[PDB]
Amino acid sequence: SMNPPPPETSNPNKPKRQTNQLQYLLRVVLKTLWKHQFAWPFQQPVDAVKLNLPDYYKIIKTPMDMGTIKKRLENNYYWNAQECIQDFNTMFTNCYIYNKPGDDIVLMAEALEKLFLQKINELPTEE
Repeated sequence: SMNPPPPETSNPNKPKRQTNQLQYLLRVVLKTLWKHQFAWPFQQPVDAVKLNLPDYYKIIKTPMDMGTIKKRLENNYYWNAQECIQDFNTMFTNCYIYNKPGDDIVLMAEALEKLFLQKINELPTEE
């Protein structure tokens, strides 16, 4: 396949532990971005086979998408909020390094990233 196996979304050997920031990342950040009208290209891994993108996974070193992030948050996969914020940043970076700067998809990514960054600016303190 041109497509890699999707990222792992659950960790069978980690304790269940919430934090205020992880709660915020699921209930405010992911929830807001997921329902946005421009979410759909980002709700699942890029299907390079179906879209016929033979170079996508040659260019992108670290696949990431909001479907994966959502499942990770729901499964308490992350030990800390910074891991989750990292995944969001990776997802945006992938879009911006692969897609042509004039492409609709980049516009969609920018709208979502603006919202993401606004919410991160209101991230609760880790206490």
